[PDB]
Formats: sequence, C-alpha cells, structure tokens
Amino acid sequence: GLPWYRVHTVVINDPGRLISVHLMHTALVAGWAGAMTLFEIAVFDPSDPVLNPMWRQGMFVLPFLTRLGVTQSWGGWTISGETSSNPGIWSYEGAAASHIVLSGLLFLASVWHWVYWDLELFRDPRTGKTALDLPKIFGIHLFLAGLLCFGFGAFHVTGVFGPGIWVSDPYGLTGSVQPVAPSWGAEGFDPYNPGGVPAHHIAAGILGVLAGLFHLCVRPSIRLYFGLSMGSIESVLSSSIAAVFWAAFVVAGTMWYGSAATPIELFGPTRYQWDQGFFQQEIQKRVAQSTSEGLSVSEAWAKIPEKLAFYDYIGNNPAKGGLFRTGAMNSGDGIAVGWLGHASFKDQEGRELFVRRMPTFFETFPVVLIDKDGVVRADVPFRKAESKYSIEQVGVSVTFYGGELNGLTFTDPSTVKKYARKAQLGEIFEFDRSTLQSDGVFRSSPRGWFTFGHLSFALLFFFGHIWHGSRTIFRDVFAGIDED
Amino acid sequence: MEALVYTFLLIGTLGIIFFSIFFREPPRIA
Amino acid sequence: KLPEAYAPFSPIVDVLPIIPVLFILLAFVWQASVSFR
Amino acid sequence: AYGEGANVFGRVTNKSGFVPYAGDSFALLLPSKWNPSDQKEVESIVLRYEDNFDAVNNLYVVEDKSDKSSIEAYGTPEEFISQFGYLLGKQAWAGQTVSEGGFDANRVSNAALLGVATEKDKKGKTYYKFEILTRTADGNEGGRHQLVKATVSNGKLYLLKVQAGDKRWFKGTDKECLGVLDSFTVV
Amino acid sequence: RVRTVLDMDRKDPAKEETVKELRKDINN
Amino acid sequence: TGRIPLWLVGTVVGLLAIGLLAIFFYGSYVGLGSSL
Amino acid sequence: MSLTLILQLVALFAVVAAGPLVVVLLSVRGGNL
Amino acid sequence: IGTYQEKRTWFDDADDWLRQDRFVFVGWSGLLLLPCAYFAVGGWLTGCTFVTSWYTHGLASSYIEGCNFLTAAVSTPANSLGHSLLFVWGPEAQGDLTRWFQLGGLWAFVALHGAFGLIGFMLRQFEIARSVNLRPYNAIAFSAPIAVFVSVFLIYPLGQSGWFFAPSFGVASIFRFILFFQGFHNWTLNPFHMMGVAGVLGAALLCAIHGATVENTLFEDGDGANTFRAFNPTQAEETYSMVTANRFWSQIFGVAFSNKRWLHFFMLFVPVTGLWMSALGVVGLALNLRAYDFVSQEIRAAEDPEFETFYTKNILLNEGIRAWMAAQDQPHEKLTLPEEVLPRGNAL
Amino acid sequence: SVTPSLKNFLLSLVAGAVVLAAIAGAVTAVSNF
Amino acid sequence: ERPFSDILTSIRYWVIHSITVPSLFIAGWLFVSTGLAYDVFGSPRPNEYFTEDRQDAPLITDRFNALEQVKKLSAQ
Amino acid sequence: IFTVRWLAIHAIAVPTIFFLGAITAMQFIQR
Ligand code: CLA
Ligand code: CLA
Ligand SMILES: C=Cc1c(C)c2cc3nc(c4c5[nH]c(cc6nc(cc1[nH]2)C(C)=C6CC)c(C)c5C(=O)[C@@H]4C(=O)OC)[C@@H](CCC(=O)OC/C=C(\C)CCC[C@H](C)CCC[C@H](C)CCCC(C)C)[C@@H]3C
Ligand SMILES: CCCCCCCCCCCCCCCC(=O)OC[C@H](COP(=O)(O)OC[C@@H](O)CO)OC(=O)CCCCCCCCCCCCCCC
Ligand SMILES: CC1=C(/C=C/C(C)=C/C=C/C(C)=C/C=C/C=C(C)/C=C/C=C(C)/C=C/C2=C(C)CCCC2(C)C)C(C)(C)CCC1
Ligand SMILES: CC1=C(/C=C/C(C)=C/C=C/C(C)=C/C=C/C=C(C)/C=C/C=C(C)/C=C/C2=C(C)CCCC2(C)C)C(C)(C)CCC1
Ligand SMILES: CC1=C(/C=C/C(C)=C/C=C/C(C)=C/C=C/C=C(C)/C=C/C=C(C)/C=C/C2=C(C)CCCC2(C)C)C(C)(C)CCC1
Repeated sequence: GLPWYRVHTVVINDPGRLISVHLMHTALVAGWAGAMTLFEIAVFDPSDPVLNPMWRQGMFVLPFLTRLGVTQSWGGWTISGETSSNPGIWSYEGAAASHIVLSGLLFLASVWHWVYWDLELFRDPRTGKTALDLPKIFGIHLFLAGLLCFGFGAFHVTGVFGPGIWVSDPYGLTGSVQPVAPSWGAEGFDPYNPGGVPAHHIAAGILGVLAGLFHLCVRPSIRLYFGLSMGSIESVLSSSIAAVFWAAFVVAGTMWYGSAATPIELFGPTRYQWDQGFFQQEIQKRVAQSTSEGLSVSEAWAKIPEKLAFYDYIGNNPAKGGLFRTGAMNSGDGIAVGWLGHASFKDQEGRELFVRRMPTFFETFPVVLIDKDGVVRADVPFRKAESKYSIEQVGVSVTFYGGELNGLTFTDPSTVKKYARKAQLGEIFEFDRSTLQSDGVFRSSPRGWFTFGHLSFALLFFFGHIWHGSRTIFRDVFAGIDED
Repeated sequence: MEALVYTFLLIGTLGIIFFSIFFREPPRIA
Repeated sequence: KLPEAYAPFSPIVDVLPIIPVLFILLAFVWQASVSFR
Repeated sequence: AYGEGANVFGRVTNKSGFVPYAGDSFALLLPSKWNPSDQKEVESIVLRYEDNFDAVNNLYVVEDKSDKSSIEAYGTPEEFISQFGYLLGKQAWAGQTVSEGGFDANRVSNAALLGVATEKDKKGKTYYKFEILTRTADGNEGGRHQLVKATVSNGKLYLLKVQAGDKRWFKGTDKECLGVLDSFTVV
Repeated sequence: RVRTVLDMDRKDPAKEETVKELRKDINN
Repeated sequence: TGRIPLWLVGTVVGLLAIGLLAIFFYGSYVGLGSSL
Repeated sequence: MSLTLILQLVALFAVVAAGPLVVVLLSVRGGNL
Repeated sequence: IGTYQEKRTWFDDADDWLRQDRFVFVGWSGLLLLPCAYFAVGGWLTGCTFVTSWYTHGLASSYIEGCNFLTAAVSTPANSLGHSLLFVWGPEAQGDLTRWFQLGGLWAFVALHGAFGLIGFMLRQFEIARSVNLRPYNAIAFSAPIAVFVSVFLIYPLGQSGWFFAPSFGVASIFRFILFFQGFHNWTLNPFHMMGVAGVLGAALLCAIHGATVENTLFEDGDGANTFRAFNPTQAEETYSMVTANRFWSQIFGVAFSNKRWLHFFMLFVPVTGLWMSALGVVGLALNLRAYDFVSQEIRAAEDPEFETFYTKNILLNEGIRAWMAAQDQPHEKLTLPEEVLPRGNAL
Repeated sequence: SVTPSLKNFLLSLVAGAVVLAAIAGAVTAVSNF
Repeated sequence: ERPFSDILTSIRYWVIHSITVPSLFIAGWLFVSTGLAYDVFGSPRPNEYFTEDRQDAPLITDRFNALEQVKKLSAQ
Repeated sequence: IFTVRWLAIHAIAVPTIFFLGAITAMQFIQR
C-alpha cells in the first residue's frame, strides 16, 4: 500500500528496472529536445539577424544549438544572415531529428531493460543476492565522463576536429562559431575569456580520467564506507542531487552575469550592461572619435551600426520583464523595424540637454532633461500648474541625427515630450506591433528565463539534497523508532 | 468568458468542500 | 502648579503616581519570598 | 580629532535653529534642518537651500546685474513685484476650463498679494518686501506662501525668495521663513 | 582624439551609475 | 550556600534591569536622538 | 545635579525600597507570608 | 565499525569529547556553529552600537549616533562596491579595520558568518537527532528558514546591482526593505508571497487551534483545579481525548483530524511549504520577474478612462512610493527630481 | 605576489589555516586532557 | 556542573564578581567617554558629519580606491 | 572551574556588560 508519493520507490532495490526508468527519463528528455527544436524552427523568423535576432523571438534551444556550432538549416537560411549553400545533416532540423530518433531508441531499450529485469549481472557472485558495487560503478562512469570531457575540450571548441564555439566581439556586433585556442595562463580563469573553456575542459578532463583510475582501483576504507553510507543507492542520490544543484547555481549565476559561454548575440544583453552603460559609453566614444576626425554630428551618428544602438535599449534588458508576461520579446513590444536615430535635445539658449535614462528598477520613470553639469534644466511635469521646468517654458527642441529621422528637427512641445519620453528608454526605434498584436509591456530575454528556471530548480534540489540525504543517514529509524 | 471560468473554479472548490464535509470517510475508531 | 506652600514638595508628587504599578511588583516579590509556595 | 573625546556630561553648541551663511555680498541665516540644494530653476540663482522633510519649503538667493542705479528706480514696490511675474512658476496647461472654483476662466493658478512694504538697514539700505499666496486648482498643500526681499547695490539686484506650503506654514514653518527673511542683509 | 572629460560629462547626466563615472572617481 | 536567598538576588537584579531600562528611556528623551 | 532631581531620586529610592524592605523585615522576623 | 572497530584513532578521541552531553552540546557541528554564530551576533551588536552608515547610505544607524533599538541597523555597503565580498584584507578596505567598518564590510561579515551559522545549526540538528536516534524532521523543517535567508539575503542581492539592495540587519531597515518591495516589485500581488502568507497564517492558526483543543479536551487525571500538575512525563496514556476533539471539530467545523501523526505532520508541513513558496517568489523578484500588472486591465483602463479597480489604485500607490523614495533611498542614482515631476494627488 | 590583492589573499589563506589548526589543536588537547 | 541557584546564592561568587562587573561597566563608560569608540569604529562625532566643502551626505561612488575615497570623505 | 559552560556564560556576559556600560555612557551625550 504505497502512498502516491512513494510509488517510484518500487525500483529502489531492483537494478534492472532502475536502468529502465532512468532510460525512460533520458528518452523523454531527448524527445523534448527534438520537439522543442522542431517547434522553434517552425515559429522562427530568420530574415533579419539585426533588430530581430533569436533572443527577441523567445528561442530557447536555438541559442544553445548555435553556441555549440550548429548554424545552418535545411530551409536555406543561416543564423548569421548568409545563404545556406550546404547545411549538411547537422542543421537545426538534423539535430532535432537526431535527438528524436535517439529518444525512440531509448524508449525501446527502456522497454527491454524493464521486461528482463532479473539479470545475473546484478547478482552478488558470493552471496547470490542483488547488489551494486557503487564505488566501482562510480569509478567506471567517472572515467567515462572524464574521457568525454577531455575529448570535447581538445577536439571540439578547439576546432582540431570539431567546429569550435561561438566567439564574439566585446560589443556583440560580429560573432560567429570559431575555433578557440586554450588559455594556459592566469587569463584562462577570466570568465569572459573564451580560451578558458577549452583549456579547462582539457585539464579537468584529464584529471577526471586519473580520478576515475583511482575511484576504480582503490576500495574505500571501512570507516569511510560506513560513514558515507556507501552501498546504499540513496546516499548516491543525495550526493548527486547536491552536486547537480551546485551546478545549477553556477550556471544560473554565469548566465545572469554573462560570460564567454553565454554570448549576448544568442541570449541577449545582461542587465549589468544597461546599468553600467556598457553600450552607451561605446556609442558616445565612437561618436566623439568621429567628431574629432572633423565629421559632422549627422555623419558621426550615421556611422553607428544599428545593432549596437539596438543593444542600448531598455526593452532588451532581461530584468525589464514580468513573471506572467509570457512569450517572445516581440509579443510585448513590437517587432523592431528600424532605428529612428539619435535624439539631441537643446533648449532655446542652446545648452545641450540629456534625458535621464530609466534605471532597471523602475517600471515607470519621470522624464527629466539634465544639463551637462548635472543640473536639471527641463522635464515633463506632473503638475502643469505653476510649472518651473516645463518643455514649453524652457523651449526644448529635438534634432535627430542618423537613422530614419536624419537631420529632422521638431520644435512643437507635444512631439518633443513624446520623443523625450521615448528616449528615457535608451535608443529610439520604430516597432511594428500590428503583426503580433503586441500589448506594450516588456518581456524578458531568454537568459532571464533560463536564470529564473534554473535558480528555482537549484533551490528545490537543495531541499532534495536535504530530504534524500536525511533519509540516507537515518534509514534504520525511518521505518520507525523504538522509543529512546 | 473569463468570468465564466472563474465562476466555474469557485463552484468546483465549493462543491469539493461540500463533498468533503458531508461525504467524508467515517473516522474509524481503532 | 501647586500652591506656593507645597512647591518644595513637588518631587514627591512627581514620584507618587508610579506606586500603583509598584504594588503588583511587590506582590510578585512577596510570592518569590515564599518560593512561590 | 581622534583623541578629542566624547561629550559626556557636556553642553550643546547651539539650539537657536539658525546657522549663519556668508554670500558674495550678503549675509543670511538658514534653518538648521534645511539642506543645501543643487537645482537652479533660474540661471541667476546664486544660493539655494531646501527643507529636509518637505521640499516645497525652500529658499533661494538670486544675484543678477541691474541697469537701475537703486531699487527705487524700478518704481513702486507693487510695480517691481509685477515685473517679476515668472518667479511664481508658469501655467503650462492651456485648455479652456470653467469647472474650477475660485479661479477665473481658463486659469488653474492664482497669486494674491497679501502685502508689500519697504524696510531699512543699519546703513539706511532700502529693501522691498513682498508676501504672496499662490493657490492652484488642485490646491496643493492649500496654497504656497512666498516671501520676497529685494535690494539693489553696486549695480546688482539681490532677491531672496522663500517658499513654504500653507500646511507647513500653519504648524510652525512660519517662524523659520520669517527668520530667513529677516536675516537677509546685503552690503 | 577623444575628450575623456566631455565623455564622462555626457554619460553622467543620462546615467550617473555608468562605469565611466565610477572608474577612478577619487582622482576627480 | 543558603546565604543570600535567591529571591533577594532576583529582586535586586530585576531592580537594576528596570533602572537600566529607565535610564535608556530617559536618554531617548534627552541628548542625542531627542529630536532637539 | 538639580535640587529637584536630587529630591526626586531620594523619594524614588525611598518608595522603591519600601516594599522589599517590609518583605525582608517580615522574612527575618518570621511573620506569616 | 561494522565488521570490527579496528583501533581507536585520534578522531575517536575527538568524537568522544565533542559528543559528550554537557550543558551546551558542541558536537562536530559546533566547530562551525559556535564561532560563526557568535561572530554574526557580536558583529550585529557592535554595528548597531558603534558602526555608522554615513558613508554607505548617508544615514546614521548606530547607538553612538543617537539611534535606538528600532532605528539602528548594520547597513549594507555602497552600491558602487557591487557584489564585492568586502574582505577586511580585500582590495577595497586593504586592511584598514576602521575604514572597513566605514565602507560597510561589517554587513558582508555578518551575512556570511550568519549563513555558515545556519548551515552549522542544521548540522547540529542532524547530529543531535542521530545521537538520540530520531527521524530528523526538525532539520527538514529548518530547511525553510535557510531557504528564506538564502533567497532574501543572498540570491536577491546577487540578482540586483549589488549588496546595497539587500536587507540591512535592523528593524527599520527591514521595514524599508518591505516597503521597497511593495513599491517596486508589487510583492503583494505576487502569488508566491500569497502562498507564503497563507502558509504562515495557517501555521499560526494550527498552533493556536491545536493548543486550545488539547488544553480543552484534557482528561481529568487529578483533583486540583490546576490541570498542569495532573501529568507525568513517563505516562503512556494520552493526556487528552482524541475522540472528543474529533467529534467537537466535526460538528463545529465539518471536518476534523482523526490521526495524531497526520495532524502533527500537517502542523510541520504547512509553514515549511509556505516559506518555500515565498522563497521561490523572492528568487523570481531577484530576477525582476515580478507579477507587477494584469495587462488586460491596464489596456482596458488605457482605452476606458472610467474603469477603475483596487488593482489600479494599488498601481498608483506603487508609483507614488517609487517616485518619492527613489531620491533618498538610492543615493548613487543622484536623482535630483524637481517637485513638479513627482506624482501627487489633489491638495495633499 | 605580483598583485597586492594576491598577497593579501595568500596571507588570508595562511591566517585561516592558522585559526583552523588552532581549533583542531585545542580540541585535541582537551580530548586528551 | 554546580546548579545555578547554588552559585548565584553563594557569597563567594558575589564577592568575586562585585569588583569585576563594575570594572567592565566602568571600562565601557570610559571607552565611550574618552573618544576611543569614535577613534576605532570610525563613526563621526556630532561636529564632524559635514566638512568645509562637503555640506551634504557622502557617496562612496568607487569600487577600487574606495579606501582613499572614504579617507578623504571622512573627518580629517 | 573554567569549563565549557563557564566559557559559554562569559562569552555572552563580559561583552554584554561592556556594551551596557557603553550605551549608558552614550545616554548622557550632548550634541
Ligand atoms: C533526480 C532527483 C531525484 C530523484 C531521482 C528522486 C527520487 C525519489 N524521491 Mg525525491 N526529491 C527530489 C529529487 C529526486 N527524487 C527533489 C529535488 C525534491 C525536493 C522537491 C524531492 C523531494 C522528495 C520527497 C518529499 C519525497 C521524495 C521521494 C522520492 C522517492 C519516490 C519518488 C516518488 O515516487 O514520488 C512520486 C511522484 C509523483 C507521483 C508525481 C508528482 C508530480 C510532481 C508533483 C510534478 C510533476 C513534475 C513534472 C511532471 C516533471 C518536471 C520535473 C523536472 C523538470 C525536474 C524516489 C526514490 C519520496 C520518498 O522519500 O520515498 C519514500 C518522498 O517522500 N522526493
Ligand atoms: C527551465 C526550462 C525552460 C525555459 C527557461 C524556457 C523558456 C522559454 N520558453 Mg519554454 N518550454 C519548456 C521549458 C523552458 N522554457 C518545456 C519543458 C516545454 C515543453 C512543455 C516548453 C515549451 C515552450 C513553448 C511551446 C514555448 C516556450 C516558450 C519560451 C520562451 C517564452 C518565455 C516563457 O517561458 O513564458 C513564461 C513562462 C511562464 C509564465 C511559466 C511560469 C512558471 C509558473 C510559476 C509555474 C506555476 C504553475 C502553477 C503552480 C500551476 C497553476 C497554473 C494553472 C492555472 C495553469 C522562454 C525563453 C515560448 C516561445 O518563446 O516560443 C518560441 C513558446 O511558445 N516553451
Ligand atoms: C523572523 C523570524 C524568525 C526568527 C528570528 C527565528 C529564529 C530562530 N529559529 C530557530 C529555530 C527554528 N526555526 C524553525 C522554523 C521557522 N522559523 C521561522 C521564523 C523565525 N525563526 C519560521 C517562519 C519557521 C517556519 C518554517 C525551526 C524548525 C527551527 C529550529 O529547529 C530552531 C530552534 O531550535 O528553535 C527553537 C532558532 C535557532 C536559530 C539559531 O540559533 O541559529 C544559530 C545562530 C545563528 C545562525 C546566528 C544568526 C545569524 C543570522 C542568520 C544573521 C544575522 C542576524 C542578526 C544577528 C540579527 C539581526 C536582527 C535584525 C534583522 C532585527 C532561532 C531562535
Ligand atoms: C459551519 C461552517 C461550515 C464551513 C466550514 C468549511 C469546512 C472546510 C472543510 C474542507 C476541507 C477540505 C479538505 C478535505 C480533506 C479532509 O479534510 O479530510 C479530513 C481530514 C481528517 O482526516 P484524517 O485525520 O483521517 O487524516 C489521516 C489520513 O491521512 C488517513 O488516515 O481533516 C484534515 O485533513 C484537516 C482538516 C482540513 C483543514 C481545513 C481545510 C482548509 C481549506 C479551506 C479551503 C478554502 C476554499 C475557499 C473557497 C474558494
Ligand atoms: C518510439 C520509436 C520512434 C520515435 C517516435 C517519436 C516521434 C518519438 C518522439 C517523442 C516525443 C515528441 C517526446 C516529447 C516529450 C516531451 C516532454 C518529455 C516534455 C514535457 C514537459 C514538461 C515535463 C514541462 C513541465 C512544466 C510546464 C508544463 C509548466 C512550467 C513548468 C514545467 C516546465 C516544469 C522511432 C521512430 C525512432 C522508431 C523506434 C521507436
Ligand atoms: C503616598 C505617599 C507615601 C507612599 C506610600 C506607599 C504606598 C508606598 C509604596 C511602596 C511600595 C509598594 C513599594 C514596592 C516596590 C516593589 C518592588 C521594588 C518590586 C520589584 C520587583 C522586581 C524588580 C522583580 C521581581 C520578579 C518578578 C516580576 C517575577 C518573579 C521573580 C522576581 C521576584 C525577581 C510616602 C511614604 C512616600 C509619604 C508620602 C506620601
Ligand atoms: C565585529 C568584528 C569582531 C567580532 C566582535 C564580537 C563577537 C563582539 C561581541 C559583541 C557582543 C556579544 C555584544 C553584546 C551586546 C549585548 C547588549 C548590548 C545587551 C542588550 C540587553 C538589553 C538592551 C536589555 C533589555 C531588557 C531590559 C533593560 C529590561 C528587561 C527586559 C530586557 C532584558 C529585554 C571580530 C573580533 C571578528 C573582528 C572583526 C570585527
């Protein structure tokens, strides 16, 4: 009479059916990978890599497929924006079909390993009872894991046999799948240095092999064997749950903060690029350099790439989103069509005014136009009676350099107020919202959703470590206690 | 149509409460 | 204020009102004196 | 200093509530609880302080060159205060309204001149003093009291303006505002 | 040639939290 | 160890604690933190 | 320091000690508590 | 151990000493709990007594500055330090203990020592339960406070721009944190704080109801009007009538417990689940995945200038909180907002 | 070494090792009495 | 372990502690009064919150060199 | 004596009395 929450304990003491259920979970995961890839390819728009990349459309597995080398498709389109001459069998559709067929094969193998559960391999040769030599199993599977880690690091990513991984410029303007040379110096521990990824996966992998050869040759000591409850599968479950939630915390942190393994051309910008003005400073530095060359403001701003300006927009901030604001970023805000340009606000005196940008914390932010010396010179007041820094009172005009509105100046207060309100969000873009019926509230980029999901899983699996490990240590008393 | 869904959910919860009160399994002594 | 005759006795009047809350504490002290018998 | 020691069983420094301040050519007393402010609504503002609690309570000193030889050259004090009509803000609203009580048609703000006068000084200097009450359609803080003290010396006009909410004015900000107005002394 | 002082004075009004302002702030 | 009965010790310690609390309230009404 | 404060402290100490003093006197005397 | 005990090792002597039943059980977990917890509490007391927040939040938050128990608080460091661990030897303080206090490093000190103290305390619960051979359900229950502490004081600040937005260790500082959450994240509308509120209120309800029901269904077992004396710790019979309680609550409320084990498991279960759901919600807020708005109602209000609900009024309240608290709550932003841009009602 | 922060980090490791060894030695000394 | 009642009612304990508890209390009073508390914990004195040029609250606004920034912002 | 309970009592007593003296002295500071 097992309660509904204990049913899957039936395979605790059955190695064969444990293999079967683990095969079934593996088959389900592979099937989900294939199906998700197929759905994403079906609903993906590859026409415009600029202003409409993958992270704008809510793609979740496309970033990873592109990160590890798969770029082309059988539909004739490349994620980089070129033409697919010969995508080969390793296109997105190829990966989806492969993971799907693997899921089916694992389903069949699960059926078999379930029917023929009573294999003599799982019998203890001496006693004849069913038993698993957990130290030796860990040694074998760790040796395999280390071998695979070294192989992936040395051949893949380095491009010796594999294709490499996604490497981009610091500002995410020109990124592509490239081979990576390992970084053997201290800079190999720079999180944003790509060269660490091969070298690590090499060196660590090597250690794994050696570690395997130890945990496969040397039997654990009796004191350690009974202390760590080696020989109980639930102890292994507790330790594995702990390790996996540790890894989940690490990956969530490394994606929220960004690293060489989570490029912004695949997951979108981080919130710390908006907070610290990572792109705004670069744009203004390029503009200033062009001006120092003698160019006018219009030419200097026309020289700015549209993708770089698009990164400098608060709508792409992963932290400007909602828990139930579902779907693609294009579903909340319209599909980007073009860059309006750069708005320069100037009072009737000629003093240049800058619009205070919305911080990541604020859902709504009042519009303030600030002097170069940090002195508020204009605003859109909430109380139009006896206002002091009104747009009409100060006489603010907005001139657009570059983009769609190039060399266009607006002086009517309504248009100036509208454009200042738009510019408080960063660079101003035109959005087509009729196509997807965008409501008008920002969604979160795929890196935000990934971080949220895997952080919640990390917490729940910390509770899993606690529970399954308590059950491990207190196995004798978890069938009941004999009073004191 | 959302109001219909909300009303159905509330009615379902109230019906579950009614069944758990008046159609409960008797508490078996010993 | 108090009539000018009673002006020097102002501190006593300023202290008086807290005695009622001292009585309950005295009851607790008395109970403790008998080991809370 | 690091070895200065504490003020155990000591004495306070000052409890008057006002602290002195020396300007370019003027002296003033500011409320202790009022903090210095950075914003300059008028480019000629040379000093500004604001209340810590309610930012409506503030004051600022404006020093700007004047062609008039003396403050009397502006004319009557009422004419002078009519000259500076922009200090009371600007009505950005421009819609036809008649559904606001106590206001003329198409108006949402109104300034009432409670009184004007002329003051003296230890050197015989003449100061124009003004008290205004500005009300708005929303009645923000039940109106705002404005105290203005203006003088002309050495070819420059000095104008101190103190603003206090009526809600704050009723419950004791009048003392601080009047102290600020009284302490304003120019060479 | 870029005027770093003007660059910082442009970033500060739009965003005071910019890494341009905070870097070598005590030097200013 | 029967000398100095425990109730007397408790009463004296409680009196000292109440006195300390009263001193803290007094300091709340004067000096630093008194809003004047 | 203030004379009023001195007298207040004296009166407070007297009234506070009044209760414990009578309790102690009755305990040492043997009165029925 | 199992086949034989082999020879006694120095680990055996250490275990025997640490596992003695003295007044304060130290155990192996004590070596991590006692120093860490002691330093955390002592650091909080020193900070609330002597350390100030004038350079971190521009606020006076110590006793020596004139603050009381309510307003004193070990404030979190400046936002410009980001998520720096603020080691006293680190590149920020560079060894200057006084300046390390001034920079706000005491907050990081207290937070990290408190986290390791909580780890040590759950380890202590496990060790003590194993010593007396009991199922360690109280450690499993204590996992919920650890989840809350981790999600609020560690995960949330790491999701934001720095430690500055963590809760400062204090009473009024915690109240500021709560109001900040209401204003910015609209935390009340989040279904996970809803589940946490339900869990905590239900746990309080269960505590009160179980206590009252037991105290009001007691068997006589004595002749004194003081029912507390009529109990022996070693007695086997139950001190209260389960049948009477079940009948009473069945006829009063409609349903009633009939199993003591299930009743006490439910008492354990409700608050833990509530706190865990609240922790998940706080993680979501750490990523700014806030349940801020119902887009349908916002769109309807935008199209219909006369549609109003309590939700829209709450949104207006949040807007007011944000606008009027931003200038002084986040000094690093340098928000010199003129009084005309702050949202405001009529005549207030 | 090269960086002052690295020297401070290494000294922090040394100090933590010192305090950890102090705790271990204290427990050993009290266990053997 | 002796019961707490025996120790707290023992005259020896009180004669031992009657010169140490006041000693600790007086040590704390001296620590506050002699200005040592401000000196070691860095909390500014009531006349040291604002300097000649800094008439507002300080702001750290720097990750590294924060030692120099807080040193120049603090009372000299 | 100097037992574990002695250390546990005196680790929370001596600092407590020192801080009580410090706070009492703070109560008599004039700004
Ligand atoms: C890979 C990790 C892992 C593994 C292999 C196990 C394995 C096991 N767990 Mg454990 N557990 C884990 C993680 C894991 N757990 C975590 C992270 C938590 C914290 C939430 C728990 C908390 C937990 C408790 C409280 C209990 C177990 C129990 C058990 C045993 C019986 C499970 C069962 O039959 O329930 C049956 C499951 C169902 C009937 C379906 C429930 C449906 C859930 C609520 C939602 C469906 C999830 C969805 C379909 C898949 C998405 C999950 C994925 C994205 C992670 C079993 C050996 C039980 C036990 O101790 O055995 C005596 C038990 O009491 N686990
Ligand atoms: C951790 C894994 C993960 C992550 C990070 C993502 C992330 C994403 N997915 Mg995805 N997905 C996943 C797993 C994941 N998915 C799985 C396992 C499936 C198979 C079912 C799918 C199937 C799927 C589809 C079909 C689509 C996406 C889409 C998206 C993107 C839209 C954002 C979003 O999710 O909306 C918001 C997410 C939520 C609101 C979920 C909130 C979680 C709550 C708290 C659960 C609580 C449930 C509650 C207890 C039960 C009561 C609810 C009841 C009334 C119904 C986004 C980047 C969309 C897209 O962009 O198209 C390309 C899209 O259409 N996903
Ligand atoms: C504010 C609420 C709150 C507080 C203060 C609290 C406090 C406590 N809970 C304990 C236990 C528990 N709490 C439990 C469930 C819960 N506890 C809850 C809520 C609380 N529990 C809730 C809601 C639940 C339901 C899930 C369980 C199941 C247990 C126990 O088994 C245990 C116990 O025995 O209780 C009797 C005690 C053991 C802690 C200890 O010594 O750690 C060791 C000391 C440490 C770690 C040092 C503290 C450092 C902390 C983490 C950071 C620094 C904090 C400052 C020093 C103080 C700042 C104060 C300001 C913020 C105001 C402690 C008294
Ligand atoms: C006169 C006033 C009438 C109104 C009272 C309404 C009574 C509500 C009873 C419903 C309980 C549902 C669970 C049935 C399951 C059930 O009750 O089984 C009866 C169960 C007793 O069963 P046992 O003691 O035999 O449990 C042991 C089992 O594991 C097998 O031995 O009681 C409880 O579990 C705790 C009582 C419920 C605690 C209160 C429930 C609170 C939920 C409130 C829902 C709010 C909805 C609002 C509307 C949208
Ligand atoms: C048999 C076989 C085959 C195959 C077939 C197929 C076609 C397969 C596929 C299959 C599939 C197609 C699979 C899929 C699956 C899916 C999954 C497994 C998923 C699920 C989901 C989930 C679990 C989720 C949950 C949730 C929600 C709903 C909400 C939020 C939260 C979460 C996310 C948690 C072949 C031919 C090879 C041959 C051989 C045999
Ligand atoms: C009118 C008048 C008078 C007065 C009279 C009277 C009536 C007095 C009273 C007196 C009293 C009547 C006193 C008492 C006091 C009390 C006390 C001083 C107590 C204390 C206590 C404590 C501090 C604590 C306790 C505790 C508890 C609570 C619990 C248990 C334990 C213990 C015991 C520890 C005279 C003469 C001046 C003259 C003039 C007029
Ligand atoms: C931070 C740091 C440290 C540590 C330190 C410590 C650990 C300290 C301790 C401290 C402490 C340990 C303190 C204590 C305090 C206490 C107090 C301050 C007291 C309180 C109490 C009260 C205030 C009372 C109240 C009341 C009355 C009056 C009446 C009746 C009722 C009652 C009893 C409640 C080290 C070395 C690592 C270095 C680095 C830095």
